[PDB]
Amino acid sequence: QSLGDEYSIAWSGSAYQEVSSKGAGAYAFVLGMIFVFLILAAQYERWLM
Amino acid sequence: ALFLTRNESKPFYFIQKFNDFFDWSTSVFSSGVAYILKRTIRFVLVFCIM
Amino acid sequence: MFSKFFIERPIFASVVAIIISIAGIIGLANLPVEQYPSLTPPTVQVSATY
Amino acid sequence: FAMEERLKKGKSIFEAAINAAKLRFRPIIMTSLAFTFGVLPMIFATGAGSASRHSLGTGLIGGMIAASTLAIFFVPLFFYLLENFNEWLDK
Repeated sequence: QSLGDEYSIAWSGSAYQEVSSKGAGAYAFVLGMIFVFLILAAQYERWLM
Repeated sequence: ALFLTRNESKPFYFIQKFNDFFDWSTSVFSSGVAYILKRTIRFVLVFCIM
Repeated sequence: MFSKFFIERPIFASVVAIIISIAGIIGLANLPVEQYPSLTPPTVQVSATY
Repeated sequence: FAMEERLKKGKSIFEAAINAAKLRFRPIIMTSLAFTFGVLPMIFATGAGSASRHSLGTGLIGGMIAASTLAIFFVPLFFYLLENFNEWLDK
């Protein structure tokens, strides 16, 4: 709003990491949850437990 | 398998008293878990509240 | 008896299947795709301007 | 342990859950006491790292007391409910 077509925004450090974050952490957490579910189901020989 | 043996009784009075206390606590916990099992819906609702 | 053990436990075979499938999905996501096996000799370009 | 007692010992779902909880009560109490009292000095730690040790130990102790007390009761309840569901599915 304040600067238009004369100033370009940029990010550094933590802000740059947040801007360029690929969200791989949540995807990995979902994968781990699924793997834990599967391994427990294998141990108990039942999907529900 | 090597070190553990069959204890020849002779329990110390403190370790014996603590053993009876833990047995009483185990019985109390069994009573409580029977209670919560008999009341199977209230406690899952409590879990949702938690 | 390797195969016999899994038939007794269908859930074990199924869970191995799903584990392999998710591992393959992860691999396909991670791997790059490319036209042909790269046989272009690595090149270094030097440029000067007079 | 609950599944073992139900499947092999022929116990009822209620009896299997009660016996599993009773059998597993002792080791959980043992490990909870041991590690909770091991990390108790963390909450009182001073000197270098004091803020970090306090922050870690408070959460560790609280969650461990919770796991030893509340969850020990509740896991048999989940097992019993899921076993009743499984019995329903078989019918």
